[PDB]
This record gives sequence, C-alpha cells and structure tokens, in this order.
Amino acid sequence: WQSFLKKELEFLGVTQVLVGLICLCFGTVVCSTLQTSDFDDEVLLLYRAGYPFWGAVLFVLSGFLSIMSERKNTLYLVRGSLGANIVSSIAAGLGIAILILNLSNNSAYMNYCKDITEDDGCFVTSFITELVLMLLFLTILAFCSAVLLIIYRIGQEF
Amino acid sequence: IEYRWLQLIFPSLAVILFAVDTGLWFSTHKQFESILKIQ
Amino acid sequence: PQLCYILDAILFLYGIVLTLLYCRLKIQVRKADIASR
Amino acid sequence: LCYILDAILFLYGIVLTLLYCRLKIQVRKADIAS
Ligand SMILES: CC(C)CCC[C@@H](C)[C@H]1CC[C@H]2[C@@H]3CC=C4C[C@@H](OC(=O)CCC(=O)O)CC[C@]4(C)[C@H]3CC[C@]12C
Repeated sequence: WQSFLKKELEFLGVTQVLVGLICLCFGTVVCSTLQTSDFDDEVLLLYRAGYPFWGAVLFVLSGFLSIMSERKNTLYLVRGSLGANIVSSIAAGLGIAILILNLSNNSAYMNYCKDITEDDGCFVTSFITELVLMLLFLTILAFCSAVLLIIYRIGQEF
Repeated sequence: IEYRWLQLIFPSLAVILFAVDTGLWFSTHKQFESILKIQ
Repeated sequence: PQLCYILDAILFLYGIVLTLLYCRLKIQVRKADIASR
Repeated sequence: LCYILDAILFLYGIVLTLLYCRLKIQVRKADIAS
C-alpha cells in the first residue's frame, strides 16, 4: 500500500488545496456580505474563531507543500510537508470540533425558528448551518487526506 | 429578508468549480491528445 | 424553499466530487505524459 | 431563480460526468496497451 498511496499522494495534497481555497471563499463571503454584528457569536462561531482563514492558510500551505514534495522529492520538502500535514491535521481536528460546536449552536438557535424564512436571523443561521455542513464534509476530506499523508510519510520513515 | 443572495453563494461556487472542470477537461484532453499522437 | 437549497447543496457536493475526480485524472495524465517525455 | 439555474447546471454536471467517463476509459485503454 506504499505505492498504492504514493500514486494518489499528489491528489491527496490537491484536495487540501481545494478545501483551503473553498475555505477562503466561504470566509471572504461571510466577512464581506454578512453584517456580523447583527447575528449571534454562537451562530457565527465558525467566523468568530476565524476557522476559514487560519484553516484555509494551513490547508493551502500543507497541500501546496505536498504537491511540491511529490513533484520534487526533495529531503527538505519532505519533513517540511510532513510538519505542514501535522499542523494541518491539528487545524482540521480543531475545525471539526469548531464546526460540530457551531452545528450544535445553530440547532439551538433554529429551535426558536418557526421556518427558515421566519426572519433574517433564522435564514442566516440556516445558511451558516448549510455552510458549516459542507465545510464539515470538506474538513473531513482534508483531515482524512492529511492523516493519510502523515501515515505515508511516517511509514516511509519506519 | 434581504439576505437571500447568500443561498446564491452555493450554485455560483458550483458554476466556478464546474467551469474549473471544463478547464480540467480541456487540459486533460490536450495532454491526452499529445500522448496518443506520440503512440 | 428548502427543497431548492437541498438540491443546490447536493449539486455543490456533486461539483466537489467532479473537481476531485478531474484533479485526480489531471495529475494522472500529467504523470503519464511527463513519464513519456 | 434557483430551479432553472440548477436544472441547467445539473445538465452541465452530467455533461462533465460523461466527459470524465469518456476520458477515464481512454486512459485505461492506453494503460492496457502500455
Ligand atoms: C473558489 C474555489 C472554488 C476555486 C478554487 C479551485 C481551483 C482554482 C483550484 C484548487 C486546487 C487547484 C488544483 C491544484 C493543482 C493542480 C495541479 C496542476 O498541475 C499543473 O500545473 C500541470 C502543469 C502542466 O500542465 O504543465 C494542474 C491544475 C491543478 C489540478 C489545480 C486545478 C485548479 C484547482 C482545482
């Protein structure tokens, strides 16, 4: 399974670059379009903790270093891409915890919502719930990819 | 409400990625055009 | 309503799957064409 | 509009799925013959 993971190692970094750039896009549309003082910090815990920005930077960095360490096979890119994947797995686990916490906060908010279009806060909470759900899916992909990169570059060193 | 366009964020981010895919089609077709021309 | 948003979200997930598969195929064809060259 | 904008965009996604399934069989056909 060493070659069976090395053949898809570059894709397994490209998915981190993709998840990071979608994290940047979601963070910049939440930062620009939303007036975040009109909504609760429990509902916007994804943006209040800043996870799209510091998760986007770390996912793009670790995926880019994974792409470069596949494409160059340099002994300095490896152990730099491995450390980038350690901190990307830490960022993805913290993001998974933050997104589950924000899902719980959004469920507690939408308990007090008769419909998705009850007011502006219910709709923005449901939109954030949808965006938390498809950042939880992408963070699960990025976490599984980063853990697989960790397994490959640790079993390589065994 | 005046926040409906946030749910226009999702398909627009789709029509970016699908657009990326047709680039990722063409850039995969031409490098598969240049790999069957050599045989 | 909720149905159009659910269908929109599953279409975005479909877009994620297709761009992951096109990225996989792109690096595969790039590897096969940088191996021959 | 979201229903027409997603009905045309599912079609634009089925088209890309068809071209992926058309490219993948050609890649594996070239991979069979080295
Ligand atoms: C707002 C979000 C939805 C947009 C961000 C998605 C795309 C702009 C990026 C994310 C990661 C990128 C991928 C990162 C790495 C690669 C490897 C790259 O390799 C090459 O450069 C080939 C070189 C050559 O053809 O000579 C080909 C493009 C690709 C698949 C990229 C395709 C475009 C992707 C999907």
